[PDB]
Amino acid sequence: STFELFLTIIDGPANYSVDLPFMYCITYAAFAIIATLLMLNLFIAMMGDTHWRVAQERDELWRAQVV
Amino acid sequence: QDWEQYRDRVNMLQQERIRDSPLLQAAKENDLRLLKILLLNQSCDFQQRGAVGETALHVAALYDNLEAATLLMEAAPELAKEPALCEPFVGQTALHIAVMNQNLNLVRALLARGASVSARATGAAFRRSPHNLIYYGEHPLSFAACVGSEEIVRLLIEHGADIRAQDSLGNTVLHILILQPNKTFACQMYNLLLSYDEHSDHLQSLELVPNHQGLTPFKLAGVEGNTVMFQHLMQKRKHVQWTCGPLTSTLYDLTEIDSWGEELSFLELVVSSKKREARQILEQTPVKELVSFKWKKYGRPYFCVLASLYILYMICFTTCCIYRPLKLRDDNRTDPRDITILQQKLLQEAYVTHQDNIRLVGELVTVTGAVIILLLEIPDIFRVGASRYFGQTILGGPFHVIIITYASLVLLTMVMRLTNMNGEVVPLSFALVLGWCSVMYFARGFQMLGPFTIMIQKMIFGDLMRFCWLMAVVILGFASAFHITFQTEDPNNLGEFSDYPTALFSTFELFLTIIDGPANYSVDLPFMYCITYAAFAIIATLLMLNLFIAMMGDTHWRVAQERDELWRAQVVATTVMLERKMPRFLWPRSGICGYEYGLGDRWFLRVENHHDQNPLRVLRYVEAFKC
Amino acid sequence: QDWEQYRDRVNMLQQERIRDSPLLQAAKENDLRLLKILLLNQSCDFQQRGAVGETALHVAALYDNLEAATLLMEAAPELAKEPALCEPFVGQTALHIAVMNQNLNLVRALLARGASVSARATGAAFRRSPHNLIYYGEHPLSFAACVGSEEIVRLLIEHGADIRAQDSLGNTVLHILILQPNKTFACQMYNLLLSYDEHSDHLQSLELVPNHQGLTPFKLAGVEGNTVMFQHLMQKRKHVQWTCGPLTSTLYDLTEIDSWGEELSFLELVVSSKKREARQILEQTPVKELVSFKWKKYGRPYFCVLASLYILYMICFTTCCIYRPLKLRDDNRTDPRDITILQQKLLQEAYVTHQDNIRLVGELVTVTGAVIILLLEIPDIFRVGASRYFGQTILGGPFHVIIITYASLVLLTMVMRLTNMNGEVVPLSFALVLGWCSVMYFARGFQMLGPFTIMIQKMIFGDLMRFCWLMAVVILGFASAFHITFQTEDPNNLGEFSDYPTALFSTFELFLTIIDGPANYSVDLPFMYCITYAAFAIIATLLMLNLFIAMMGDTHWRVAQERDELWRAQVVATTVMLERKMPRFLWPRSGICGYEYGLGDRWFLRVENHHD
Amino acid sequence: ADQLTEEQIAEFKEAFSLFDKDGDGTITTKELGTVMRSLGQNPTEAELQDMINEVDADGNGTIDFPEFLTMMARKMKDTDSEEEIREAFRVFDKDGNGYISAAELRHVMTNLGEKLTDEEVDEMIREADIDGDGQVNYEEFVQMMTAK
Amino acid sequence: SHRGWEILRRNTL
Ligand SMILES: [Ca+2]
Ligand SMILES: [Ca+2]
Ligand SMILES: [Ca+2]
Ligand SMILES: [Ca+2]
Repeated sequence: STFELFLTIIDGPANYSVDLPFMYCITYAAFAIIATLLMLNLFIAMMGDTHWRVAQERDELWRAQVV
Repeated sequence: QDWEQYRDRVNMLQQERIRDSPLLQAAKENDLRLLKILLLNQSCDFQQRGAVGETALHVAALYDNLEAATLLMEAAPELAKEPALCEPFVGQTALHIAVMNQNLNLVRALLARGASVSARATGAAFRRSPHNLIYYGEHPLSFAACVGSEEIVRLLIEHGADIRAQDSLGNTVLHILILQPNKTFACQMYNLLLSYDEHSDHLQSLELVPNHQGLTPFKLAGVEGNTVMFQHLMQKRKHVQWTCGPLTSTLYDLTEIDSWGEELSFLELVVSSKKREARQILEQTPVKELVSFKWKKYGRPYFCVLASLYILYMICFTTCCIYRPLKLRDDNRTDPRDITILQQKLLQEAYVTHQDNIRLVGELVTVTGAVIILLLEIPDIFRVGASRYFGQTILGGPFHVIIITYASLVLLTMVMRLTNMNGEVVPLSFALVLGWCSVMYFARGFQMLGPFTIMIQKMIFGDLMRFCWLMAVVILGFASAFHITFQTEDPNNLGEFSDYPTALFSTFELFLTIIDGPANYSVDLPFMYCITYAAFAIIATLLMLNLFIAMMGDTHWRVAQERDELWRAQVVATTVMLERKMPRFLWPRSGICGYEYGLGDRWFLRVENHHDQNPLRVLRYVEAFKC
Repeated sequence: QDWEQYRDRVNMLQQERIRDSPLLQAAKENDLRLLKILLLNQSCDFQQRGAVGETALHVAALYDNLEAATLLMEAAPELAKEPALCEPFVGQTALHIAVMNQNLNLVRALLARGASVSARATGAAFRRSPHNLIYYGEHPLSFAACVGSEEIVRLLIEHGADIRAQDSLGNTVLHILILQPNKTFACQMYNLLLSYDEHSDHLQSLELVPNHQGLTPFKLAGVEGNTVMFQHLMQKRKHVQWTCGPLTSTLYDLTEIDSWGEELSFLELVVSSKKREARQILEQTPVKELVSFKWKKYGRPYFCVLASLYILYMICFTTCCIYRPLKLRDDNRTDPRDITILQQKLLQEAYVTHQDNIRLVGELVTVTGAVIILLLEIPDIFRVGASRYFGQTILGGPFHVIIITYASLVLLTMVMRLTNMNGEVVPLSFALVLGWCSVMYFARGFQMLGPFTIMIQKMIFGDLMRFCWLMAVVILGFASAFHITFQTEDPNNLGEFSDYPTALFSTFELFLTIIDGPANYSVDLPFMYCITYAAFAIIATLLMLNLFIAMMGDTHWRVAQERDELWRAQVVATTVMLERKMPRFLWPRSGICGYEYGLGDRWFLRVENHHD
Repeated sequence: ADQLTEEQIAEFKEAFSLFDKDGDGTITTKELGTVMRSLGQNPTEAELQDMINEVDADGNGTIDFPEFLTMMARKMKDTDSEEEIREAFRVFDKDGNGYISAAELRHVMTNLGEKLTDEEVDEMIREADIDGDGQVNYEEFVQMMTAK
Repeated sequence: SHRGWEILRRNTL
């Protein structure tokens, strides 16, 4: 469930009819920032950066792949 | 057998026949003492040839052989009049191959014997084709014009090469210069060939001789995008009025650009041409000021009137869809298969209210607003080519497919009514998502929304399809693996994969992180599902969905410049669409005519430019004059 | 008829009248044997002219014709004094067109006959406009100064062209050099024209003659961004003290840069100019060291005091919104239309607690903190231009719209109280999301948050609007198609499209993958919905939402350099805002004056550079 | 004619239009005095006709665009350069008018893989453009390639 | 800038 939260697949586990422990909300605000603000969007940045670096390398690698 | 494999063998069979005879071997090797000893005794029938059908004069001219040619012309001068006879080289005589290699003395020696300077070369290797590397035409004057050799060209006018002669495609010699790769030499060969033009001809001048599809040479440069030959044809159509210091006021002729009374105009053939360089004619200095004056003065408010007439029309269509004749249903839904939750059926045929008579007048607008589309889009299918029209993406492109498929579905729901068909909801909902995303056609009139809606077209074909082939592969592998592990499971507690259609749908929805990950924490899910899910969370919505933003993020700035000069070719191509569709009450003839400012009846356009008085671009040329 | 179409016909009608006469045809063709045979017998009234109103001397001067001009000046020397008469060419005489083509001998032959060197050319084709390609002014000395020809210019000072003469816009000849495209030649023509300047004049020098809107030529270079002419005007305002090896200590004059006692200062006219090149004056070597010394010494702590005064103010506003007078509701909510779930109404008028008297002193801060904004932002509307102020995005820009719309809504909820209006929740919640996103105005004082908050402005106008026009088109097509297939369905089990307003809202929420895909696996959804949904999942949240990250990812590095020198023009434009607003107890006059270090009363600034 | 510089003809064709901005047909010796006075040279009378009747071969003192190429082939006496960048100039240019242009230089960084913005490719031209017309010459392409 | 011309110099070499 922590791996699923990071990918924003499962909703944030919250039951508004009960009182969640306050230590969870402090750990969750860091997990919402480190995992699904920074890391998941740096992934799109890094893969967005190393796509045009090897966009020419991927083109003459396919011409060596049809041969 | 391919046709490239046929001509490859003939050009090798020509080499065997050259080795076959000592004559043809001595024809190409210049060994004159093996030539002279042969044709002194037993003077052969020189009708023995290669498989191309070429004489010993042809072989001695295909190679640069001055001497071996003239020895074969002395003892047999009838070799100069013979053509090649094989089906890809029909008509290539010895003058043609002598012209092609620019052998100056070999043209004179052949011209002294009366070589036919009008021999058409109708071979299958000479015609214009994507398979033949050079298209030079048929007449040997055209072979000399497209090699950039001015001495052979002056040599064929003095011996009577008819300059107005056109080949099998209709191209005169001034056409074949425009199809050349070396665009800067053919401009200078246009000045050479018009200096030999027939003075006071009965027919038109040679700058206006049409094609066998109707293309003037000035019209052919706009089709092929020969922008250098376009500016040399505009040299004879401008009249420099005055140069008041830095400014210059020229006056363009605009008769063959605008082309007022013609079916297929000049600008219609430029914006619809298959050449990618054809759009560059719409940035040259008499055309850029012309189609912008047609756009800013009439074309932009006559589009915004039309863009606001359609969004008012589509609002009237949805308002007649939201209000639609639904009655309460009586068939007690929990009795037949209580999974279903229908509770409104249709009305059979009843308009008897007051708040539905105002709906029928709105419906009737949608029927006559659909048939107008099928009256203004149906005759345009056949005059462009019925597939050139649906796929050129400059003149509408993939919006005419949408605007017709929408307008059919309003004429299809009319057949669903008036017969009390039950499935009325099916063609209406396709009509909305095609009707509203056709308002996107009117985004080309605005610089804010214009270049962006080309990018949605350039990603939904080039880039969304190369992703969605790579996800129908993937999400079939995980929807199958999700229907396996939940076939043996209880569908009442976790029903995200109750059926194989829903398993293909819930796996596609998970990939886009729309539906939450199917998990019920009060039951024990099978452990095989969690192993397949961690791979599906990594392959689909870590790697593939974020590589999509990377790839589309990469192929956006690659075609950010291509999308910008594609919209400037799109505001032109909607002007020429609108000048043709709208009646002539609207769109008066662009330009200032000359019937009152007396210089003719041609319609002129004035362009006043400010060219800089930089000295460095002049001082080099006034110093070569002074010293 | 357009006005470009009017002048296009006159310039063609001039060609018909030239073909009309043999004289004007011989005027431009130089055929002197067709000239001389004409005006020997039946000496015509040469008042016959073109439609421009131009004499035969004008046509023979519009083309480079030395000979055909002088033949028309011998038999009729009164052609040299005649102007053109049509309404776009009023006042263009034969000297003007001779100057324009740089015909050196044609200026001498016209000057030998007493041509009027002060003939104003007040035509509609000569004035400064976005439609006219060159603005050269009116006087023919100005026509010679802006062609970069020094020989014609020396020829008109010797025949008495008044150099201080200004045109209809007020521009003297030293102004029209600054508006030129060829910026490096007009610097050398400034040195030529001041060498002929009137010695010991009664009025000011020619470097200080104002405009008809008040612009000194030194002030005009800062408006038009003529950075080359700015450094040549700073040649006469620096005094090189010493050169101790590699260093050089110059001493800039700073009187016409700082401009202490003036309403519209020099730096106010530079940072507010419509020219995009106007920001480059704030990087030149006497101004870059000036506005950074105004920023680091006073401007940055007088902003951080103000940036922390406002965030303390907005905390006091929300704390007076969270605590707000709500009482329990008695109208038994399940009786009227049990869909509704209201349970707090308002208080009519009651502050009688102890923990609400401390709220009223906080409320009163928000009312007097709103009217201060409507006292410090309302007089600034009219002195910049009331639309130049709301849309220049260098001096605040789209934060003054926010800071006034916020401050009105605190003065609107005050009218919602004191009258017991029921809808108090409506202007308060617009006041928070406008009040807090106006703290974003104080991000320009920090290099970390400065250039980023320009990018949020450059995407929310240029790039979010070009996307949201292309989604109101799309999500109307799918919200309509979702309200169709669920109108016949049961709203009790799947109520995501119960109404057409909710269908437009639930389709907008699906596109942003906020709300889950509406699916109830215990019922059978209609098959037409799943076909429309697979297209909506592909067109909206595969293609369009990820093309948005691609397009905004592409137009970020295109204007990453433009956003960097736009923030450096934004820390200057908040300094000049703060030096004008704050009282003169604060901000002492920048620079070292010269009343004690005796060289004048001008306020000097020292810049010491190390040139390699 | 056999001067054999295909891209200098496209330079001379723009250069010939400078002298003949006045009028459509060719140089008329007052049309050369117009551009000489634009530089402030101020040439003497009856020295223009001498300066044109020493370039003109075929009488009729007006000089035309074929005769213009004769003189510039005689000057710029002769250069035997590496011939490889002269091949690369014609593949960087896709319209073939002998000028690289403002936009086509951005059209090759987009294809070579350089993330270069619109202003920085404009900065590439301003360094390369000696005559400052905004499009680099072939000779400007050579001077920006092998000179260093 | 001069950085862009050093790539076009490199690609022909
Ligand atoms: Ca001429
Ligand atoms: Ca001549
Ligand atoms: Ca080019
Ligand atoms: Ca150049």
